[PDB]
Amino acid sequence: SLISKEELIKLAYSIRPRENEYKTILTNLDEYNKLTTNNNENKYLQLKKLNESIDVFMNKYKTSSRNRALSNLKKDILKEVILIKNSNTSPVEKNLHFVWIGGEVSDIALEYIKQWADINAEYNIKLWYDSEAFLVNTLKKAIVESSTTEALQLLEEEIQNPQFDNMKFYKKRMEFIYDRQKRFINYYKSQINKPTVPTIDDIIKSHLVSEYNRDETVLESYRTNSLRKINSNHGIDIRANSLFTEQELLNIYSQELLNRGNLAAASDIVRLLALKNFGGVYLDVDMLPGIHSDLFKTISRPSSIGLDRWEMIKLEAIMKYKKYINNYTSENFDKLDQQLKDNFKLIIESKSEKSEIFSKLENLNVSDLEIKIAFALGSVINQALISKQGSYLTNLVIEQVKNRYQFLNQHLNPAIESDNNFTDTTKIFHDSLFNSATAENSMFLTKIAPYLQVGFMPEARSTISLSGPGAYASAYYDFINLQENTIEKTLKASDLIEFKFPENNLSQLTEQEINSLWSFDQASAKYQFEKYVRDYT
Ligand SMILES: O=c1ccn([C@@H]2O[C@H](COP(=O)(O)OP(=O)(O)O[C@H]3O[C@H](CO)[C@@H](O)[C@H](O)[C@H]3O)[C@@H](O)[C@H]2O)c(=O)[nH]1
Ligand SMILES: [Mn+2]
Repeated sequence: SLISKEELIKLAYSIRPRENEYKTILTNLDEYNKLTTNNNENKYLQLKKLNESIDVFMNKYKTSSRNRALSNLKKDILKEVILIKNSNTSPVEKNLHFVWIGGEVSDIALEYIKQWADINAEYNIKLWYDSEAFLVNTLKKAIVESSTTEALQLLEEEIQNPQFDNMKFYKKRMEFIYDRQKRFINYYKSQINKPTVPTIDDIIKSHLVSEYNRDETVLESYRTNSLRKINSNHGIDIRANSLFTEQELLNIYSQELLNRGNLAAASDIVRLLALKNFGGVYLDVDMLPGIHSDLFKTISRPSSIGLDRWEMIKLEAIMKYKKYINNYTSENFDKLDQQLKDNFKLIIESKSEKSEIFSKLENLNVSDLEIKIAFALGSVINQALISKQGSYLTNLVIEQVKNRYQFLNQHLNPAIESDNNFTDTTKIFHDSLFNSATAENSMFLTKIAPYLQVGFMPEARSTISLSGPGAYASAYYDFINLQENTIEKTLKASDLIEFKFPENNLSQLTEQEINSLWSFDQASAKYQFEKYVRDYT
């Protein structure tokens, strides 16, 4: 709790008379202490009011002696926020949310999911999907593959000189990709409002048949067998469950699903809506349950193996002997000297039930204010989440997302509208975007400039700052500091220990997690490039 009005009166004592702004603080603080309620959101907002009233005074009477004491109070308030969110704690809705959008859900994913299912039978599995978009991944593959061979022919006579920037290939292919997306988006807009009310898949199908020389019956078979498959595996349609409660959110989701073909970004939107509406736990399909914390204590990590690769080896080991996921890599565990391998073999083979190899989630006690998130490399990462339905913070995150898109699209829309090619569209976008740059937004603006390239070029990672981690991180900042609409600052892993997804509940560092599906690094760029050229032989 906070100090009493009376107490504040002693500590901030000044020979001078009470400023009206001080009197207001005094009143907000007293009002807060006497706040007779158990509603967390209510208590938080009153904290917020109090904190704002303090900032006003302080930012007006910069010379006031009261400021020492009032700064102490702003410190106390930060702590109070944590006190509030760490009370009225109860277990999350027992749902496991997964998202697979845009094609057939893979058997591998189904295997990862199965491990969650086994350990946590008391939880409800929801495998979210879009019933109208099973053909999106095909479209993306057809577009990217065509553009690849276009760019290769174009550069056929330069690609193998040593000094050949693989990047010249990527800039050029992106011109072709962008054109092909405008081509598809345009056809789409010519169809979507017909009286025949066609679906996304209907439009994609037509397009592919006529413009990529694909067979319709095969497309249809793939479609129905993707829908068949997902329904048989916990599948639930986002279109049939009022996840999108307003056009704005459907629009954002759609620009990712259709215009960019960024399935991960579309997934970023869905998971927030699903937690908002149903509460529970979100998990990317490449996460696995946490390993029992004490299972492996007896075996000591060699000094030559780093922390992360040790966690990896543990996982490869459990899989070597239990084979819960065929045929899980063992590339790291086979490098172990013998004596070590046998220490793993002994321990793992002794355990009898999957029950006692991985930890059960059990009750995850959270407050209606918070959302918990996993960490990675010093930043939050949204591959794993916990939130009660309708939580304050989850709303903050959703709001951050809408605010970011709004800014993005205000500058992006006209640029696209121009039908310019990629390069010129980018300049129109950038000139606009950067003309509105301030110290406060400059970083954000820098991080979204290469938006159009996300998914097709190396190190285009705008997603982070629209719908991914960045949005969460600023939402935390908002929450923790009783701020609103924060764009400049992001809380990092060292800031968020109170909001961490419990370390013993999650195995990040899975074999599937080792590679991304909306992005790729410069070294796999130099790699995919070669694969491309090698093949083009
Ligand atoms: O064809 C696809 C590809 C991706 N996804 C979704 O995207 C998620 C994550 O994709 P992943 O291959 O694991 O990419 P990452 O590089 O690991 O993605 C990171 O960055 C993304 C963008 O912010 C976030 O959505 C992820 O949670 C975060 O782990 C998946 O679990 C799916 O739900 C699909 O639904 N269909
Ligand atoms: Mn992943």
